[PDB]
This record gives sequence, structure tokens and C-alpha cells, in this order.
Amino acid sequence: MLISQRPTLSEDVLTDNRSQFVIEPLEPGFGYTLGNSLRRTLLSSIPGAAVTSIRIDGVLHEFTTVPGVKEDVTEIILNLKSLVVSSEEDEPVTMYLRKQGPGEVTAGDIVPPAGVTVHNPGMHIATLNDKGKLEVELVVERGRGYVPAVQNRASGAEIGRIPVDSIYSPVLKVTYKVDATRVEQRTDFDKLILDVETKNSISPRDALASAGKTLVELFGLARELNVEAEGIEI
Amino acid sequence: DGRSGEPFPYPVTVGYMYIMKLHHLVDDKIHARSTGPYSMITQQPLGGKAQFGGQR
DNA sequence: CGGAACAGTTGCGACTTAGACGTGGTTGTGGGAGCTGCTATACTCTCC
DNA sequence: GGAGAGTATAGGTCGAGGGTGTACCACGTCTAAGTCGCAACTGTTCC
RNA sequence: CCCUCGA
Repeated sequence: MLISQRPTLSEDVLTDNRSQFVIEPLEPGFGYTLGNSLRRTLLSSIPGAAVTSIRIDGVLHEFTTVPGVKEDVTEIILNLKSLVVSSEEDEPVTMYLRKQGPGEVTAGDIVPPAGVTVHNPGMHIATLNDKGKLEVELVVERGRGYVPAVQNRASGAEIGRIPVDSIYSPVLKVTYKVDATRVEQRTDFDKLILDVETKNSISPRDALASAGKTLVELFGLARELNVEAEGIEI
Repeated sequence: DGRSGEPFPYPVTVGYMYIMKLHHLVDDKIHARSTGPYSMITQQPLGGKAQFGGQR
């Protein structure tokens, strides 16, 4: 009906991968109407690339230790789930990692197939003595949000294939708070604070813009029921 | 949860209870004074909200 | 932006008053209400 | 000399809204209200 | 002050 005071969006950049955003002032109650939907949208609605399953040559039935490697199996899994990757293929793509002799195995040693990018090459993966070698295959896909491991279990799954939890979401952590701002006589107005931390694939800005886009479409589904319908315009 | 839309995790006890509005009401209570009437006797401020007094 | 000359208002100062208001006297009887339903402690008085 | 008794003291803070008059007469003594005149006193109006 | 009431 009416036209409120136009709320503004502002950004304070905490680090390269972290930022705070404030939307303010909001008509009282709207901070919570935007808040959880914006957080869950930032988390679950942005597509990204992640490791799904891995093959490690030399481990088949019992997954405990890899001969010639200091890290055990599940720690290699932890180091791999933290690998930051982008993919244009939209279909699952396998990448390979092999290293021999003494030294440190890092994400930089991965040979990317055409159309994928490892953004954290210096990330420590494993460490090898002279007798050991690490031959490991990775199946990277695209998706949204965070899918657990059991959902990555193939019904025809190969022997030795280890499914992992996949973090597709380029944003790592999002929290939100609703404070009170004062507009003239009203001290109960809503101010929305979003603390959002992403990977180095995306900036917080572009993540917020993407979530806003897909939200505008989503509620556009409702707007389109009647385009004559009158609502708050500001 | 009306704010987040998420359901609360456990069943909460709900029902209908008979509630009364008691005769202690903010409108009769809130009082404040900068300066005001003083007692002619002790030359201290008066007291009570009706007299626009100060707090003891 | 002075100093008399001249003409309107309070305002103090009397006096009549009419009524409240306090004084004359005052002569058979005729002595209050209210309560006591607090506890505990220190210390002078006072009966012995 | 010394013991009971009789008397003295103390006993939470801050707030809100309410809350009072039997009883002599027949009178003089004074006062509580006055209307009403001159001074005394305010004001214009000049030259 | 008292009555009555709130913490």
C-alpha cells in the first residue's frame, strides 16, 4: 500500500573470503522475513563443484592406513573434502593424482582435466616416505549445498570406491542477526546483519547477488499469479 | 517458529488458560521528573506521581 | 525631549450602621472511654 | 547492701489509591461590612 | 498519620 523509506545495503569486508552486509532500515518484522530465507538461500542455492568419491590404489576392504603414507585414510578424506574446485562440465569428471618417492603431496600436484580449476594448490594433502607412492582418483561433480556420504553411494558402486561428503556450496558459513534501528519516533525498526564467509571460488558480494537473483525469481513465481496485484513499493 | 519458519524440535505443551488483566498498569506507574514542586516545610521535592514528585 | 498650568482618579480617612459574637449570671440532679492480644533486652529504682 | 520490678529501648525498604463537627438564653459589646468627602495624587497639554 | 494494596 504505502511506500517505506528505501532500505540500503552496505558491505564491510572483513577478509578476502569474509564479509558483513547490513540491510537497513526495514519495516518492523521484515528482518526475520528476509533473514532465514537469505541464509538458507546463500547456503543451499548456489551451485559449486566438489569431490564426490575417491579411489585410492592400495586400499580395498579395510580402510585404515596406507603403506608409505603418514596420514591415514580418513585424514586424506578430510584433506580432500577441503579441496576447492570449480567445474564447467555439468557432468561428473574424474581427475587423477599420482606421486612417488619422499616428499609432500599437495593439491598443486593434481593434473586438472580441461574445464576444472583447483583454487588452493598449496593445500597439503599427504606426505610420503621413499618406499611409498600415492595413486588416488577423484570424481568431481557440480551441485548445490551439502550432500552427505550415503547419498553418494552408488548402487553399482565399484570395489575400493570411497564415497565422501560433498560440499558443493561455495559459501562456508552464514549467520544473521536482526537489530533495532530508529526511524523518527519508531525505535523498533529492523536492521539485518549477514555475516557470510565463502571459499576463494566466490566473493561474498557475488554470493549475495546470486542468492538475491534466485530469490527474486522464486517469489516472482508468486508475483506472476496476478501482475495487477498491488503491494509495497519502495 | 514464526521468525525462521523452522518447526521447534520438540512438542510443546499447549492449551487454553484463563488469564486476567490486573489493575497494576504501566500507565498509572511510569513517572519521571526533572524539577517540580517542593514541600514548603522541608524544602525537599514532593512525592507521589499525582503531585509530580521525585523518587526517595 | 523641560517647568508650570490644568483637570481626571485612586485612596486614605472619617463616621454611621446591623448583626455576629462574646459576655453576664449561673442554685433540685450530675464521676470518661478504652483497654491491655506484642516480643525481647538492659538497667536504674525501690521495696526489703 | 543487694535483689526484684518497673521502666526504658528496639523492632525492612520503596511505591499506588482513599480519608469526619451533640450541648443556656437574653442580651449589650464589639466588629464586619460599608457609602461618602477633600486632599494627595496621578496624568495631559502646552510654550 | 491511618485504611488498603504491589515487589
